Amino acid sequence: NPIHDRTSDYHKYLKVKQGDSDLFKLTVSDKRYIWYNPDPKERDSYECGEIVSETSDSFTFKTVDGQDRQVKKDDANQRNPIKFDGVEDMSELSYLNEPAVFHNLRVRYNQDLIYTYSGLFLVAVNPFKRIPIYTQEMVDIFKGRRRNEVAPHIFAISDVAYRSMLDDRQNQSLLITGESGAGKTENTKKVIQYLASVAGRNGVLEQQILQANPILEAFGNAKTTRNNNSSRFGKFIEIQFNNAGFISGASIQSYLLEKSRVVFQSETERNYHIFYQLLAGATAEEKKALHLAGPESFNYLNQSGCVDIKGVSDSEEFKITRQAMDIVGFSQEEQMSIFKIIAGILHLGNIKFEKGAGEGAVLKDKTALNAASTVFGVNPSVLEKALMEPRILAGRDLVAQHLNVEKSSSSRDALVKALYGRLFLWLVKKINNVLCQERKAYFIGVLDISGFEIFKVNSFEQLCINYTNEKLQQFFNHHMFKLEQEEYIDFGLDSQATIDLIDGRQPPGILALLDEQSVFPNATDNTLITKLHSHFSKKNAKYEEPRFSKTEFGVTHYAGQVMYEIQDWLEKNKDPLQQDLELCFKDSSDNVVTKLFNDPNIASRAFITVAAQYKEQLASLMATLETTNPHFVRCIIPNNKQLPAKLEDKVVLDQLRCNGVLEGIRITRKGFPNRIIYADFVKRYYLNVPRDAEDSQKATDAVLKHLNIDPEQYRFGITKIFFRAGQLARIEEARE
Ligand SMILES: [Mg+2]
Repeated sequence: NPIHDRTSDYHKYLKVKQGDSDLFKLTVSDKRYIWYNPDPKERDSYECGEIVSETSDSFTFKTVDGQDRQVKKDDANQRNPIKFDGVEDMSELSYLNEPAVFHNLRVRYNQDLIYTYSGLFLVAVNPFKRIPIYTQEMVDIFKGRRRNEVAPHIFAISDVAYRSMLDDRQNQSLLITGESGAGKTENTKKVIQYLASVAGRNGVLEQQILQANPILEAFGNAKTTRNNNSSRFGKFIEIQFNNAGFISGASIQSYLLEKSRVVFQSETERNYHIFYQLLAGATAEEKKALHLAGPESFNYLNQSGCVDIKGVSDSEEFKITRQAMDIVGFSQEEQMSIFKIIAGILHLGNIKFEKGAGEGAVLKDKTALNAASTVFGVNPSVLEKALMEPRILAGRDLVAQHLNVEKSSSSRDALVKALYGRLFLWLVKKINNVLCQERKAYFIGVLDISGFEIFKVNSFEQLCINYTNEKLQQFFNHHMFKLEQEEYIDFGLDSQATIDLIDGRQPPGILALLDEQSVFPNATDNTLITKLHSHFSKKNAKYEEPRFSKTEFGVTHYAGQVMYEIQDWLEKNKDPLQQDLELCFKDSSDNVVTKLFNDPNIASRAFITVAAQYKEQLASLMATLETTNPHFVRCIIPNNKQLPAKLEDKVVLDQLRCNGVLEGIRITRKGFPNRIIYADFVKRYYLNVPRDAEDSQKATDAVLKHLNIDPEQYRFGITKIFFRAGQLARIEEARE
């Protein structure tokens, strides 16, 4: 029994190694400490100082450099006793200060223990190296075990959720959030892995469920500067079960796919995996039928300078992808078509618009153009017209307009983006019919999306994501405001103002004003931003109009202020595509293409704007969550460099500050963070009472009784005692 076998990998890899002695005595030392900053500029930095003097209301401790210093007892970051270094739940700590929190996580991570609980959260820190804790053998261990009965692990949370589902007959959720490269997607896959094993029917459906992923990963993931396999879309996966607890189906909901990546990537980044998969792995035959060449031959793939990922065979991955397409069930038919779309996109990208005779766009070469048409199975002359000579309504008048180079290009870009996003939608719908169950009994849904985004530049997509995050954070706080209550002040009240600033109807918030502006064809970024400032500058406490910038505005989010830039918002909100282009493509010969333009469910939004659609999909998701028993996983990146063995304090604390763990902590820290079992308190603290005593509670008053700790510091409740913050350490800080 791996859990009892101190030699198993379970022990090696998931527990703090245990010695031969369990005695309270080894742990002794008289030397107290505090966490201080040897330089206050940079506050996430701390060193341990041995407190050598105590004023009546402050301490005076000894720097690592030997110099003594003074401190207020109330500003003191007390270091928990060493016995606590490495505990499995931060809730077990006496001193719940941030450095204290950072220290426990670091001590663990130093042992390659990447998972740790903090109350209701599972904290997961990317090790940036492979740890073999996801084997079937590791799966097996988690089966039916309580949270408290096994080491922290994604497997654990998953079991607890599945058991809760069976036991309470209630749907569940796991919300997996954090920065890019934190391991959200990785962990998401382990949840499904685990579920598939503990509950699959020893299989077709399960294989399909599993193969859908790689499918969506090829089309929605890409190499970026923070992650070789970045998810450029958010997702909510519903794992469906029958009443007996068996997997009966699945559904995927996708959000905010980064369509622009198809047309542009920053230096070092790559376009979506698939482009490269197609090009590297296509038979030397399709290459031709598709008019393929190499990546360098394509504007959409030859700009970033990076066309490869180390440790990655685009060719092999392509094998993998088509393989998944087969399992799920896409006909070879379907598959050439997908491939063609892809090919087409690439061609559309190579079309060069020139300066003809005056001011209007022309096409000297038609090569790329016909390559494009060919593959899509559209009429090249139509396309051509549709691209440079779109007919535009101007009254009762329908007039062709000759676009200049630029405009033509952008329009071109719009087509590619529509093609891409639509195809993605279609992929998702298709997968769903195969997987999805009408008649499901229960479900476990997993949300894999980013946490708050504060980048160098924040645009419309950032506001969207941050908006979702305000809602999830308030959902958390609201949840915690119940869980905490039912031991045996609702802070979510707190996010309302920001939320309203974004989504409010009357008075209107940012999105409503954006929608309003969107009706006017001649509106501009300036008109827009000016409208925003008119309604909210010095008028809404969560808004800030900048001192000098004329194109940005600030929103005070849960995680702090985020400055956004307004450019292109109107256009992003409308996500326009010339009608002629729709017409052209409404006629494709190709069977798939036609669905993309012919199916209102794919080809359109309602027509609502992009904002209105985001808001509504967010509200549905939240409604879904609202009916589940939720579980929270906070994935942390250890540094910004993708390196193992480098847990950067500032990097870490920041995330803890923004993803709500620190708030969670400091909340309960105002109450009774510790609430130990009676028997449990007695066994290590007996040292009137001996270890395994049966009048537990009594044995528990007893110890507090000898030591005669202050009563308001502790509280007698059935089964457990609670200890206000710091009580434990001092209790722990006392002679035998
Ligand atoms: Mg991901």
